[PDB]
Amino acid sequence: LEHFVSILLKCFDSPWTTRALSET
Amino acid sequence: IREESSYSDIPDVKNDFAFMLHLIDQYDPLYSKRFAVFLSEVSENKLRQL
Amino acid sequence: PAYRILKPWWDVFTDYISIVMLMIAVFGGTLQVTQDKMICLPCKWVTKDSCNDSTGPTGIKYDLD
Amino acid sequence: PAYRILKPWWDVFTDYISIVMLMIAVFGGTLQVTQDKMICLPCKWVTKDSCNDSTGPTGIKYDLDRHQYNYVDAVCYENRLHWFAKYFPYLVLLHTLIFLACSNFWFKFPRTSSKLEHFVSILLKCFDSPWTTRALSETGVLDKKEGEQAKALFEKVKKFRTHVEEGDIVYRLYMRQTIIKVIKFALIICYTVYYVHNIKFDVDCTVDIESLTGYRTYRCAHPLATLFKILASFYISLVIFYGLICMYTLWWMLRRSLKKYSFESIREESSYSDIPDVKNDFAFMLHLIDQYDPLYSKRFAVFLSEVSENKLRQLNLNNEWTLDKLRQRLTKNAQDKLELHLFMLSGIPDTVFDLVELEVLKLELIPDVTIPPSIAQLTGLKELWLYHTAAKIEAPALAFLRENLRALHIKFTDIKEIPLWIYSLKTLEELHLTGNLSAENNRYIVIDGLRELKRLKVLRLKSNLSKLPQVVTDVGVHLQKLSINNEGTKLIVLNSLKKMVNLTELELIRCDLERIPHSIFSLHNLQEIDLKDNNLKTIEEIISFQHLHRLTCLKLWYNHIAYIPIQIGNLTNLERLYLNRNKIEKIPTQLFYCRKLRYLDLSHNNLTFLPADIGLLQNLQNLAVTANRIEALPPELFQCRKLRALHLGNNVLQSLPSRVGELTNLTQIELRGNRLECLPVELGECPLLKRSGLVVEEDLFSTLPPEVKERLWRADKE
Amino acid sequence: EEGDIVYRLYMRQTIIKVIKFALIICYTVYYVHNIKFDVDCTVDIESLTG
Repeated sequence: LEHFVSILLKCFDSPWTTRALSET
Repeated sequence: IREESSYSDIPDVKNDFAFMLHLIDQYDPLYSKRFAVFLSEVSENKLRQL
Repeated sequence: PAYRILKPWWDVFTDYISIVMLMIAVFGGTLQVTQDKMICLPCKWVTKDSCNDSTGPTGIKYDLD
Repeated sequence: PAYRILKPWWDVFTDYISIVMLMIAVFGGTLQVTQDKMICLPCKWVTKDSCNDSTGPTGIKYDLDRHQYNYVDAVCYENRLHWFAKYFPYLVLLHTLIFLACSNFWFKFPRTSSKLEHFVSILLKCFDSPWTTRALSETGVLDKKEGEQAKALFEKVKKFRTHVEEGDIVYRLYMRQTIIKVIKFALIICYTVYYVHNIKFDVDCTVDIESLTGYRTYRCAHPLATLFKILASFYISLVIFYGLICMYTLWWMLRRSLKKYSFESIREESSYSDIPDVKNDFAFMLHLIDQYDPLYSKRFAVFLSEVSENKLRQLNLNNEWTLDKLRQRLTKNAQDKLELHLFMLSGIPDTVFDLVELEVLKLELIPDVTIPPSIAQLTGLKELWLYHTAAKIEAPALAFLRENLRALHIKFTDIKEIPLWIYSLKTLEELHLTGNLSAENNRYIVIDGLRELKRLKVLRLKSNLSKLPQVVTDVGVHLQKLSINNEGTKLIVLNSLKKMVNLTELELIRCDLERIPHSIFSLHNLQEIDLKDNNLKTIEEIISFQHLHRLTCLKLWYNHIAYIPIQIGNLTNLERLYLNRNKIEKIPTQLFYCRKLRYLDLSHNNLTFLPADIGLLQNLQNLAVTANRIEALPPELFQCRKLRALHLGNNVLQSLPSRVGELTNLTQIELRGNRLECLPVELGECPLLKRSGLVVEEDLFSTLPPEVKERLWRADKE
Repeated sequence: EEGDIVYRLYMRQTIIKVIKFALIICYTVYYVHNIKFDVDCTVDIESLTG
C-alpha cells in the first residue's frame, strides 16, 4: 500500500502529465 | 478514459491492482485518470520522440 | 497523513461510530465502578415466594444491623 | 491545514459557542454522577394526598432505619420525579455533538473534501505567484522558468474551471446542513422552554408501599434543582444566540443567489472586461473567500482574463527567440536584400528589431499587431509586407517609418486589415494591394486618400476592378509604372488614362480587352507592354507603335494571334520579342530589320522551317524555338555570331549540323527528346561549353570523344 | 488607507472591559460582607421535626 500510494502521488505530481493531458 | 483521450493500447487490469484503482476511484477519479497515462505504450513512444 | 486517500466514506463513518460506542462504554463502566449499589429489604408476609401486600401510622421495625 | 480562510466569522462563533455548550454539559453531567441525591421524609397527617401542616418542644420519632430512607429515596426518585430533571445534561451533550457533526461533515466527507483541498491548493499557489503582483501593478526581460510556471498555471486553472463547473454538490450539502441546524434549533427551544418550569426543589410523592414502611405519602427535597434551573436558563440563552446567527447565515445565503458570481466590480475598476461570469459550484467558493478577504478574489481573477494570457504569450515569445538563433534563420534574397518571413505567430518578437542589418520585414496572418518604437533601430529597412495583419502604431515609430520606407505590400480580405495611417506617409515609392478595393455603394472610398502619397512611382492593383480609378489618373503626374491584373474581369478605361504622361511601362493584364485601345498611342514614353490573356487575334495597330522609340519588349503570349503584321520591320529598336504560345503560321522577313534583337521566343507555334533571313540578326545572343516540328536548321542561322544559348529540345530533329562548331560563345543547348543515334563531334569545338551546359541525353552524350569529356571535366572545377 | 476598522474594534473592546470592571467591583464589594460563618434560619416546618 505505501509503495502503491508513493507511486500514485509521484505520478500525479509529475510534470509530463499536464502536457500529455493538454494535448488531448 | 481510453475511449475519451484516444489512448487505446492499454490492456485491462488483473486482480490485486484493479481493486486499488476501484478504491481510488471511490475517493476521486481524477487520480485514476492522471495515473492511467503512464500505462499507455503510446506515451512511451511519444516521450522517446520528444 | 497520506493514507487518507485509501479510506472510503463508509470506513470513516465506521470509525466515528466506533469512537461513540467506546465513549458510552467507558462511561457506563466508570459509572458502574463508582457506585455499585443495590438496596434490599425483607418482606414480612409471604405468599408463594412473594409479598402478600396486605392514631397515626408508625414505622416498621425489623431489628437488623 | 490552512482551512482558516474557508471558515467565515459566523462559523467561528458557532464553533466556540459549541465548545461552551459542551463545557456546561460535561459539568452538569459529572455533577449529577458524583452526587445523585434526593432527601425524603414521611408525612404523618395526610389531607388530600398532602400534608395537613397543622415545656419545650421535642423531636418527632418515625421509627425507621437508615437504610429504609435510602429505599424510599430510590423509589420516589425513580417514579415520581420528572424525567427532564434527571436527564438534562445527557441530552444537552447529545445535541452539542450532533451540532458539531453537522458542522464538520462537509470537511470530512471525502467527495467534497477533494474538491476543497484541490481548490485551496490552486488558490494559494496562485496567490504566491510573482507575475500576479506584476500584472496588478501594471494596472522587460523575464526568466524562462517562471514563464513556463505561469503558462502551466493558466492551463491548470482552465482545466480546473472545466472540472468544477458541472458538479453543484458542495452548495447542496451546505444548504442541507444549514437547514438541519435551524430546524433542530427550533425543536430544542420548543421542548426545553416547555418543560423547564417543571424543575422544582420540593416534591410530594405517594408511592403506595405500606408493607415495607407503613407510610402512604412522602415529602422530598432535591438540592440540585436550583443549579440545573440556572444552567438551563443560561443554556437556552446561548442557544438563542446561536440560532440567531444561523438564521442570519440562512437569510444571507438564500437572498444573495450565489450560483452566478457577478464579478463586475473589478472589471469595471481595473478595466479587464473580457472575463465571463462564473457558473455554479465555483462561484460559491469565491463568495466565501470574499467574505473572508476580498483581496484573494482580485489576485485570483487575473488569470481568467485572456488579455493577461496574450501579454504572457508576448513575453515568453520575446524571452524565447534568442538573437543568435534568429541570425541563422535570416535569408539574403534574390535582390541581395536581407529578409525575414514570419507567419502564424502570436505577435512580433522584440528581439527581431536588434537584427540591424534587416532590410525587408514580412508579417503574415498575425493578429492584433502593434508596431513598437524599437523599429527605429532598423536603419536599413526598405520594405514592409503586411499579409492579413492589421497594425496599430503610435507617433514615434510612425515618424521613423514616414522617413525610412520605400515600399508597402498589403494582402487583405476587407477594410479592417487596412491600416489608416498609410496615407499619412511621404517617402513611399511602391504600393501593392491585393483584395477588393470597393464596397457596396462606396466605390474606391478606401483609396480616396491616395492623393497624399505624392512620391508613388509604381502602383500595382489586383482587385477585380470594373474601371480604372479616377484617383490613379489624378496621381498620374508622377507615377511611372501602373499594372492591373484583373483576372478576366472587364476593365473600363474611358479617357482618363490619357493623363499619365510620365508612364513608361503599362500592363493591363487579364482585362478581357479584346482589342488594343487607341489611348496607348499618346503614351509616348512607353518602353514595355504586356497584354497577357486578351484573346488577341490581329495586332495591326502596332503600326502606330512606330513612334515609341524606346519600345524594346512586347509580350503577347497565350493569345490567338494568327500572323505577324509586316510593319514590325519599322520597330527597329526592339530587343525582346515574345510571340510564343500562339497560332502563328509564318515568319515575315520584315522581322529581320530588327537587327538589335537579343531574345526571340517563338516556341509552341506552328512553324515548319526557319527562313535564311535569320542570318540578319547580327546582335542575337539567345533563341528558343522549342517544341516545333523543325527537321533541320538553315546554315544562315550561324551568321548570328553572338549566340550563347540555343533551346531546340523536344523537337523532331533528325540531325544536328556540324556548323555548331562555329558557336564560340555557346554555353547552353537543348537537343533532348529527339530520336538521334549519335551526336556530331563538332560539339567539342565550343570553348566556353561545360558538361553541365551541354544539355542532352547521356547515351547520346557518350558518343563524343573521350578527350572532349576530359576537357569538360577540367572545365567544371576550374 | 480606507478601512478604519481595527481602531474602532479595539476602542469598543477597551470600553467594554472598563465598564464590566466597574460593574463587578460594584456588586462584588456590595455583597461580599454577607458571607458569614454562623447563620440563624427559621424555616417553618413543624410537622416534620417540631
